[PDB]
Amino acid sequence: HDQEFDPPKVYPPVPAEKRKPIRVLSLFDGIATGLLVLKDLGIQVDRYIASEVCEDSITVGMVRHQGKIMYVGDVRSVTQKHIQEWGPFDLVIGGSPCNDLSIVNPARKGLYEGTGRLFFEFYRLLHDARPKEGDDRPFFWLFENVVAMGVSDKRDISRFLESNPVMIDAKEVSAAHRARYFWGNLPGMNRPLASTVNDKLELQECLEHGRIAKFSKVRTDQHFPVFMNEKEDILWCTEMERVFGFPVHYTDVSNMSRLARQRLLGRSWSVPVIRHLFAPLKEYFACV
DNA sequence: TCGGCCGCCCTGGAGAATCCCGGTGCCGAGGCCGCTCAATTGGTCGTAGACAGCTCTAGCACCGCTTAAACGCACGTACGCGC
Ligand SMILES: Nc1ncnc2c1ncn2[C@@H]1O[C@H](CSCC[C@H](N)C(=O)O)[C@@H](O)[C@H]1O
Repeated sequence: HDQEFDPPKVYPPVPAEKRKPIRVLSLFDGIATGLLVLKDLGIQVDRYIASEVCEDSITVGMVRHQGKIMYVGDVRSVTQKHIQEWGPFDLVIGGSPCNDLSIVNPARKGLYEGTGRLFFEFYRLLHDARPKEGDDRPFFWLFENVVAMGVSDKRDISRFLESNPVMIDAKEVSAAHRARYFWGNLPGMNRPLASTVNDKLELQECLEHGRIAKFSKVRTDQHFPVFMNEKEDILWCTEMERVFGFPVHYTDVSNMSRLARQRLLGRSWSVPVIRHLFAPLKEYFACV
């Protein structure tokens, strides 16, 4: 599909003597997957600012990052003054809530409802955190969304962000079936999925003991995908974290139920997919 | 992908009812006394029934035919039973 045409801006590599840690703005953070991947790659983080509403996700971040995260409330409360007073950013990330962007809803409300239009909030903060002309600072940005969108919606998003959406499927690097569009200007945006041997490709490596995988991988019949003691059992939450690439026992931070952990892990990013995406940032920024 | 209502399980605390415990009155049961009439004793007959014997009726026992009816098997559908 060639509807628009624009070259991706490739920044020159900075040497090690002018190497600086990253300043990261994370708009729709949720479960703090971005800072988790950044800490796993061994990258020094000078400032991480997450604008999260949901208190369970804020609790996930406060437990798993120990007060490193600077919290904002709603993204509508962020102005241009808040962007220009919190220093210039080096990495902007986010994925808008796809309640009305997904075409799996028969009665979907579209891009221009209060769940979808938050994307434009992103664009506004994309417009504020972007450096002006004449500044050769390497500025990188990343937007995530689902594959189940309309043609006009994806076309308008691609025109607004001015980048080619690469499609990445979790089955090439992890044990999940979800294809996601990624807008951004990272180097090697469409390079193939370098599967890490430490990543759990099959489903059975993500299971616990005493459980047999019925399928080869899981999706995002009135049965259950795991047999347990010759009985079909629901897929566990820690096993869901191992499928989604998270560390073991990650989203157990408060007194939330099983349904809350499902709602948090469903909306979260895939750790291996991000690790692939954030990989070339290591040569552009600080290392630890 | 979303949270707005909606039935389930558990548990907690009001809440009416009931059990338990004394406190006081009350009236009917236990006990004592006269007496009176029926229980008892002694004695006498009369006959109802215990007992021996004889009889003779039918009740049990056995066998042989004879079919009348019970037992078993398949089957199907109509009512029992659950929802
Ligand atoms: N107006 C808003 N501003 C900021 N966050 C919001 C928001 N509305 C919803 N959110 C939260 O932000 C998250 C966006 S949903 C997708 C999250 C993202 N893909 C991830 O990496 O986890 C949701 O968990 C939602 O609870």
